[PDB]
Amino acid sequence: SYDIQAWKKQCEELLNLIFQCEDSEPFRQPVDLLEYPDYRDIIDTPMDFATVRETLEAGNYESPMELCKDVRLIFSNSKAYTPSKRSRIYSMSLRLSAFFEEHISSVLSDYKSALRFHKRN
Ligand SMILES: O=C(Nc1ccon1)N1CCN(C(=O)c2ccco2)CC1
Repeated sequence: SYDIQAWKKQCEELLNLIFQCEDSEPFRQPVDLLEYPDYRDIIDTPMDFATVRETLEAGNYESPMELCKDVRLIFSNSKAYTPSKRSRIYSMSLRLSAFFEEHISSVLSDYKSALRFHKRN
């Protein structure tokens, strides 16, 4: 497909699948500072899947690369806030990251291919 717009619905569907994963539940809404009072000492830019979905639905992503950067920030924040690489919530992040990367690969490839076809002449 050379459809330059198709990534948006493909990302909406992938976010729906991520919301059906039990592994996403800790990453759905902005982190709880009352539970994790040091969190914002450690993490410069909070990110969560509800923020990503709202940004997409507002029309405030230009490309699936930008959405991918925010989703990867959810996972780097978990890797950097975790007190242990054997932690429950951290291990949930690693499985969910593998699922996300498996699905986003085609979305990025198709978008970049569509843009190259648009600029072919
Ligand atoms: O508090 C939340 N999430 C909430 C709170 C209300 O809704 N979602 N956390 C998820 C993100 N997070 C981690 O990545 C992590 C790694 C090791 C321990 O925690 C900190 C805890």
